[PDB]
Amino acid sequence: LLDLIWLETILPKTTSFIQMKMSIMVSNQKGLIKLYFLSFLITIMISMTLFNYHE
Amino acid sequence: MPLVYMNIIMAFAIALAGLLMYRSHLMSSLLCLEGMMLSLFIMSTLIILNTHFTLANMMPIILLVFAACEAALGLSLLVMVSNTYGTDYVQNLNLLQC
Amino acid sequence: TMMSGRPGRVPLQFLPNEARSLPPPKLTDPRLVYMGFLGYCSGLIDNAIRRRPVVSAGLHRQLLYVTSFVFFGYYLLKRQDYMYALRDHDMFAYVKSHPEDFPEKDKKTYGEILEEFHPVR
Amino acid sequence: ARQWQPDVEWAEQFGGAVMYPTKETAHWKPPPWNDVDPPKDTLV
Amino acid sequence: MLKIIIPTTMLLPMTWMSKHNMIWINATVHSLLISLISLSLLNQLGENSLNFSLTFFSDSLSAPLLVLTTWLLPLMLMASQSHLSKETTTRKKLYITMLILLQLFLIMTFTATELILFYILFEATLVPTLIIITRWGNQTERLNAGLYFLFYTLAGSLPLLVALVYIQNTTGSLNFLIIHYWSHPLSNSWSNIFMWLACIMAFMVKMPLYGLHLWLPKAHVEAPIAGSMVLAAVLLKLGGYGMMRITTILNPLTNYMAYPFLMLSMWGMIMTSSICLRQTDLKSLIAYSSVSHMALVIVAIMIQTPWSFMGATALMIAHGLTSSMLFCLANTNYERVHSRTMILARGLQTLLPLMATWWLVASLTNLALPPSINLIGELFIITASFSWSNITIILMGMNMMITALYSLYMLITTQRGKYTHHINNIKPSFTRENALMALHILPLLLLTLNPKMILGPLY
Amino acid sequence: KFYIREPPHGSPDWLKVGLTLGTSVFLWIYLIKQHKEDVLEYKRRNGLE
Amino acid sequence: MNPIIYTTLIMTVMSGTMLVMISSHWLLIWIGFEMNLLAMIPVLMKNFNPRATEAATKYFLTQATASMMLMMAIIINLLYSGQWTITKMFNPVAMTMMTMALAMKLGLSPFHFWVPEVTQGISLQAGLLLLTWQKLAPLSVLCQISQSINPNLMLTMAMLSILIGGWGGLNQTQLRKIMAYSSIAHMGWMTAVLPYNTTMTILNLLIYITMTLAMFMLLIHSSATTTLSLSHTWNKMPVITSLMMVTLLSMGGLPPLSGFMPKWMIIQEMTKNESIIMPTLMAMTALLNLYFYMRLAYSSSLTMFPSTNNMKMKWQFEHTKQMKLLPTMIVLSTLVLPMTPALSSLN
Amino acid sequence: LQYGPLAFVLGERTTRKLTETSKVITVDGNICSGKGRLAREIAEKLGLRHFPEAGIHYADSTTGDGKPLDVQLSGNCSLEKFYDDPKSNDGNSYRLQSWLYASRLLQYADALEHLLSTGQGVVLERSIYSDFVFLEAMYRQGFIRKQCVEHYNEVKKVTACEYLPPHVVVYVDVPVPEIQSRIQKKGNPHEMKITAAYLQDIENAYKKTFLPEMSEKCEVLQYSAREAEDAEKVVEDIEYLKCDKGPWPDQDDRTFHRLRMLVQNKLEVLNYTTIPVYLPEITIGAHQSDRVFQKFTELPGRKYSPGYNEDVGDKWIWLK
Amino acid sequence: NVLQIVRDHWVHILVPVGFVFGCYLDRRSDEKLTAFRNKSLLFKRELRPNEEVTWK
Ligand SMILES: CCCCCCCCCCCCCCCCCC(=O)OC[C@H](COP(=O)([O-])OCC(O)COP(=O)([O-])OC[C@@H](COC(=O)CCCCCCCCCCCCCCCCC)OC(=O)CCCCCCCCCCCCCCCCC)OC(=O)CCCCCCCCCCCCCCCCC
Ligand SMILES: CCCCCCCCCCCCCCCCC[C@@H](O)O[C@H](CO[C@H](O)CCCCCCCCCCCCCCC)COP(=O)(O)OCC[N+](C)(C)C
Ligand SMILES: CCCCCCCC/C=C\CCCCCCCC(=O)O[C@H](COC(=O)CCCCCCC/C=C/CCCCCCCC)COP(=O)(O)OCCN
Ligand SMILES: Nc1ncnc2c1ncn2[C@@H]1O[C@H](COP(=O)(O)OP(=O)(O)O)[C@@H](O)[C@H]1O
Repeated sequence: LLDLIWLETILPKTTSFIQMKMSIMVSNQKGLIKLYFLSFLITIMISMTLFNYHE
Repeated sequence: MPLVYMNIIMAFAIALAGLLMYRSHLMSSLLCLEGMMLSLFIMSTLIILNTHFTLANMMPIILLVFAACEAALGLSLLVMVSNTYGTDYVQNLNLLQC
Repeated sequence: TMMSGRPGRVPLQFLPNEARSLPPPKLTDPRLVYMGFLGYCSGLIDNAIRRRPVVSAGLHRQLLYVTSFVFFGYYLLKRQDYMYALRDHDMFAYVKSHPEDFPEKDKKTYGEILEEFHPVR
Repeated sequence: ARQWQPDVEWAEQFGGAVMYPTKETAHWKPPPWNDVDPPKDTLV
Repeated sequence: MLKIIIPTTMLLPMTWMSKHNMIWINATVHSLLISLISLSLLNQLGENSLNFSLTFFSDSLSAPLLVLTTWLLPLMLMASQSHLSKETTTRKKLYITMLILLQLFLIMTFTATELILFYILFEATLVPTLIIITRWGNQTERLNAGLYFLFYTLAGSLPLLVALVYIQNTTGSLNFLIIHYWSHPLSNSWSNIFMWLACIMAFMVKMPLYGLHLWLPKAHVEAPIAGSMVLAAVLLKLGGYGMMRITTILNPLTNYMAYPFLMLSMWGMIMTSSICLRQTDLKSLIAYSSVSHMALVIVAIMIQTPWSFMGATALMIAHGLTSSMLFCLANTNYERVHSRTMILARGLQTLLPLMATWWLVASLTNLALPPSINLIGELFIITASFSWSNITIILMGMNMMITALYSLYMLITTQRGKYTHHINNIKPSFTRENALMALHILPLLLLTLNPKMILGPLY
Repeated sequence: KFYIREPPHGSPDWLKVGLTLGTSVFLWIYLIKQHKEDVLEYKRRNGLE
Repeated sequence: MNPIIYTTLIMTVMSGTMLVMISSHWLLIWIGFEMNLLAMIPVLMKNFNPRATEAATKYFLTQATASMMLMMAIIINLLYSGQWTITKMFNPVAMTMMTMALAMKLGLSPFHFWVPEVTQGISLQAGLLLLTWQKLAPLSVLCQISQSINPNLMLTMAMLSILIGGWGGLNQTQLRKIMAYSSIAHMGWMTAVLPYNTTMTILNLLIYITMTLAMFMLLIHSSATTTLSLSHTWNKMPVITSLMMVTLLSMGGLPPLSGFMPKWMIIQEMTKNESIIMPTLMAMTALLNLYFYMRLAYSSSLTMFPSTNNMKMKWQFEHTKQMKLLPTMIVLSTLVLPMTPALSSLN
Repeated sequence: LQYGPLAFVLGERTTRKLTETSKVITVDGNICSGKGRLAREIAEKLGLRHFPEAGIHYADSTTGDGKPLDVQLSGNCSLEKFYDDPKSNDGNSYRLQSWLYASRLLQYADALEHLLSTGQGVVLERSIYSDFVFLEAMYRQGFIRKQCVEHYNEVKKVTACEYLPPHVVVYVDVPVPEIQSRIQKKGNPHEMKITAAYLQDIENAYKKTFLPEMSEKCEVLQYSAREAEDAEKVVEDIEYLKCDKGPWPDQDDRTFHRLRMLVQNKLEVLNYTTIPVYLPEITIGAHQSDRVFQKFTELPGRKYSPGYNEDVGDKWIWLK
Repeated sequence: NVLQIVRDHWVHILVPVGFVFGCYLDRRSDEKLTAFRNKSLLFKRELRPNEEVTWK
């Protein structure tokens, strides 16, 4: 219950699961320039609205 | 700043957005790039003429020159894309993924 | 960057004349020995990659490797020593030039400094 | 008796386009051995 | 102290320049000679440490560990030349190169006078061990084990580096002598609490702690024999040495901050001792015994009293030797039977009497039989804990009983009873294995003759 | 033997061998002379001897 | 492509980046960027295939957009001060536009999307040039204007780059995409220390360039672009596999290998001025890069994958064209840690 | 100076060495025909270099010394076992087919390199473009599975597309019963086990796929058994041809430079033969691969580079 | 028979010469830390009428 199940569940297995989920989410792009160029536009707007507004 | 400068800046922003939207074609995005270049040229020459920067007057012309290169470059690539697919649609450029 | 802009700095000298007042590193400097060892390792790897007897394939090639590494290392060490000496000189000059920002504090002895005691129990 | 070494079944995990295959990426094909896609039958 | 470091860097090329059938002889002979030379650091001043140069210094805590490592290398070479007989010359030389590099890194780790250099070498020890485990293992799990053995370390040790450089930006130096002489108390604040955690967690996971011990069974089971020897004998003591060196600045925050770690160490020592009873494998039992002993050492270091420090040093040395001997004894049976199950080969006393004697002596030294140094360290730690709190003895007492139980359990399962009736390939013990057992066991008794050499600087 | 021409012949390419050996010797003597000049210049500037 | 045309295009690329790195005029820097892009586009298309064509198209579109915003930033900075010299650039809006343009030129997150795809499309020789040489000019421009860089934006983009590279590299089996994600993570690492000290940026650039060069020339030596294709070279050139494993260990950042020197130094440089959380986050994230390097090493040399029969014929032939600088790059990529203080010669 | 980009930059070009007598000639015929003697006679009369048919140990004759290596180290397959037991469960048939295709690819690369570097023509006895007839014969007779032919098709598609087809293809047409009679009269105990269906499938694949495909790119000169002895007639027909339809007149100096850089450096030629496709017939385990590689390394002249082997009498090693 | 034995066992002196070089290196390192020789407040002592250094 402790070694083979829960101590594995908390530190190593949760880390592996979270990293796998993040890797799947990040590296799943269809390769269409339209979508991530729209993302570029959103990034430009956010940077120009959220960073240099206060100086 | 006078209204002319802000109108030119708004034109540049509109052209940049139009380039970043990528509706269906590729010639439209090249036209958006050329429009951005035209807006930059107009802004630069207005600024140069207003402050009487004499030596800076050849700066816009050099701009235009490289604009042509960019346009030529884009057109060349477009031709190849067409020869690969028979259509300049951006949907076909999806062989490589992330 | 702090030392990129400095008065009286020739752009691409890599070894200003002012650096000639410092003692040159000895030819038996341990860093030079490590550079020669790096050259020898590079020669051995070159022999291994080309599928040649690693230890004794080419003696002239290994000698050239060691010589080139030592030759570059000498001047690299000279420049590094010059840069560190210049940093020390500038720091001392600035400390002397601004005595108010680096005052000489009092020198108390442990007989009058009260430090609170933490028992271990 | 001897040290275990990878076999075909162990090797085939690194054969797909990506690791960790989900349903969406299950239809992704690996690139051709030479990076030359077959010509398309574009009727012009 | 370059008279010890340089001969190892000369062991490297002579190993790479030896004949195809003479590598083992040269390596063993010259490693034994180097250990004999390193035996000269036991002459330690009672006032302060031996400061050879600006980079290397030796204390009463460093010398026994150095001697243990230099003595370890020949034993690993002797144990490794059985399953590597079918290997090619280049791969044998590579294996010996890994062992030599590991010893060199350990030697330079145990004597570095600067904390950043100590960290650099204490992390450089990771590469050869990982290569050995993941290249010369036997089962398919070794790769996974290696991954664990890497990340469980690095995730605990990457913050420490930051803390270290932060200290160098605040105090101005990281030299151990300056750190000890100019040490100042740490106030009670969240910043200091996280500094304490960063400085402690790396050595905690290198012991390991009860909650962070999951990598140890994998690493010690799927590794080859020499990897298990070096992991269980010296590589575990790096965390204890680091904690004993780093706790000087952590005061007085340690007294408040040590409660969760002390509780974890005690309860996990009990839990791992109980786990050792219901084990179907043979190497996992020794791994969990190592975990329990290291938890006791953690308690000793945490309570931070001179008697606790002496007991911690003695227990570290004794556990290293005993665990090495136990791993070798298990490896002999594994080579005979080609399986790790404990109940597979039974009644080996009627077939291998001398190996039965070696098993009995190792099991006796494992359960802290007097007057062996194992009991000396254990009893010093127990007395220090009793002074810390009178209830602790209960837990300690419990552990002792459980310890003896599982030890004798193993000694009864593999040696006594009747043979399995169908294993007919148990050849008589070679001279090499008996010599390895004797070279493991005799130093323990010779040290219990003169214990002051392994009691650390607090003596 | 080898049925092919073996571009690395039974004798080394003496041109390249001579070039490499001469380069090594030239670099070594240049380093010696440079070190001698540097130590002399340092002694003269600091006025030691 | 004719060899004369190829070498003159390479020389034009180098001339463009030289013009960027030696010019004090903003217009000349922009001209150098334009020349670099114009002469770099055909280099990617040296081997003609649809994948190369679309990679070149994506690269051209990204670089053209970045140049457009860079020129707009220059024009705005001129508008608010009649100065052309590459200098402080006080204006916040122009500085933000220049930062975003240079980030997109470099490949920093969230402008990273083009990096893995283009590297995949182009050949290894072409790829090596793209990942190594095409970073000097934007980094130089960033270094010159580093004192005006808003720390929040630059640090956010660097942290995003590190995280995205670490996460993306975990999934790829193709070697070129792995290299691209590693490049993204390394760009984030160097960009992080830029507002504090550009000497550490230059040192990290040099070490990353050396490591990437050694990696790519080793990949070219054993002509494999996938994990499975790389799993065969142990049966042909084991020394290449061993050197490749050592280089991967160095790139992972493990001490005492050379790859540990930049990170360590960067962390130290960020601790001198009360930045504690961020270096810790960077180290714990670079653990992911180390993980996928370790997976590649497991597949490559530390184990023995099954081979094919025809490989026997490959046993009878030698590698004809031999790279001269590979051993030096390997040695500088691994055994150069003890010469850390020599970084003082970089300022 | 070894040919390369620099040698192409100044001076050496390829089109200035072609003397209208390059004429890559491929002679094709069914099993046990007179194609070999016809090829030798054509090479003698036209002054071209004759390339004997690529066997199992062809690659052994190009490296080190011409002496063939052991079957374990090279090939790992035999023709006699294929004839005796074509339906063996160890995958010998497809292993032999793939090895023979790779050997033919290497021979074609060698011939193209010789023609480009010298200008003297070559006469091959069978090309990679006609190697698939045996594959189809094996597949139709059930000797190999479908995955084997799929792997063969993939390898051929990724490899043979980089080269140029032969200028003229010569085919010797021999009826199946005559082939069987010649096989019986030959005397080799293993070739008497070749069934008639195998030869019929070979000739059907030839006449239905190879010749119609080659007619669109080359000139096909079909002959018979009776007219294959007077080599002067076939030489006259070859030298009175019209070579204007193939891609050979459509080659520029840059294309020839790329082809010459490709044909040499045989590692790039054989790169795509060992694709990571795991077929039980050709896949070899790690342990056997290691053992066989260690055995091959211990050969007298195979440990080091072809010029750094003191075992075979090389001297002045320490200065090379 | 010195030829074969020497060419086969020349590797058996690398460790001893390494030890000698290590001792020599320690002494060299030692010679660079003589800043307080015969200057310690605890071991300050007038010299013997023939000796010149307290320790080497
Ligand atoms: C801190 C102190 C110093 C430490 C620094 C680090 C160590 C030194 C520097 C390292 C670089 C130098 C050498 C590296 C290049 C060598 C290439 C090689 O492969 O060697 C094979 C070669 C044997 O080949 P051969 O003789 O030609 O014939 C056999 C065939 O080659 C048949 O060959 P094969 O191809 O068929 O064999 C197959 C084999 C072939 O593959 C290999 O052999 C692996 C090659 C090593 C990797 C190179 C890494 C590059 C450097 C980075 C080092 C990192 C250091 C940090 C620590 C982490 C370690 C990872 O592949 C495998 O077996 C796969 C197994 C997987 C194992 C994974 C481990 C790989 C990484 C190990 C690195 C360890 C550090 C290097 C130690 C020295 C190794 C030679 O070894 C040698 O004979 C030379 C070794 C060095 C000679 C030293 C002699 C010095 C002068 C003699 C006299 C001494 C003084 C006298 C004066 C006294 C006063 C009187
Ligand atoms: C990680 C290994 C990297 C190795 C790099 C390649 C080594 C061989 C290449 C040969 C070196 C020669 C290059 C330059 C020599 C002459 C040019 C000289 O004039 O350059 C001047 C000085 O030279 C360079 O600045 C320094 C070159 C020294 C390179 C060594 C640094 C390596 C990092 C330390 C790790 C140890 C590596 C050991 C290598 C064997 C430039 O001064 P300056 O115009 O004012 O700089 C403006 C830009 N700044 C201020 C922002 C920097
Ligand atoms: C096997 C896996 C084990 C994982 C262990 C990892 C946890 C290690 C403990 C935390 C490490 C980070 C601490 C930071 C390093 C010390 C540096 C320091 O002390 O500076 C502090 C800064 O302290 C911090 O910023 C710490 C922030 C922590 C961020 C990262 C959190 C990581 C996870 C938190 C919980 C971990 C602790 C328990 C883990 C137990 C193991 C599971 C002081 O700030 P100053 O700039 O000097 O200003 C003060 C004066 N005005
Ligand atoms: N791809 C192949 N598969 C199987 N066997 C082949 C293949 N290629 C050539 N062979 C064998 O090579 C043998 C010799 O070829 P052949 O021309 O018929 O005899 P000869 O050399 O006397 O003219 C033949 O028995 C044929 O079966």
